Amino acid sequence: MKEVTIEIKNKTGLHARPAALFVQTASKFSSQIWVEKDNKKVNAKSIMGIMSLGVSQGNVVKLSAEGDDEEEAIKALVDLIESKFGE
Amino acid sequence: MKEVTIEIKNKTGLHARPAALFVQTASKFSSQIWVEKDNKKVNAKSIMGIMSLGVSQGNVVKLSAEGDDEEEAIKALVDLIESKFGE
Repeated sequence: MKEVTIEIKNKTGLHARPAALFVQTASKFSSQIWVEKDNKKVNAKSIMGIMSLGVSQGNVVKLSAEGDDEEEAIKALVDLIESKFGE
Repeated sequence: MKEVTIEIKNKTGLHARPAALFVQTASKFSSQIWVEKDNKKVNAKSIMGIMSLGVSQGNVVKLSAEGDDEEEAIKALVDLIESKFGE
């Protein structure tokens, strides 16, 4: 075994909540969901894609859903987004 | 189908790189890896756990690995951490 206690010194530590509550909400649904930023489409239920979209404060993205609950699911993400996630 | 183009207004947009390059490095290995912050253990290869550890700049965590490459794998995470991920 190999072990180290180390200090996290980068700005946002390991903060990733946004993509967190997002993917959590997006995941609660059966509707397939996508997030498109500048012609880059990614699965809204995948934290990786979200993180890879490099979406920052100020970015406009296209949120799409298609499924038996596509309406309630976008209302969510959108509502979640609109609160600033908290902030 | 339901679609909305919306602006991302929260601070860090959807920025989650840290947990990103971390889990990416941690995932490249066979050694099982853990991240323990204040007696909270989580799989270093799981972005969810990382994000849930609520690790911020300044936090000390315990990094452990156990496997055929446990040595090279901690050197990684540690080296990755030590650069501030970039910053």
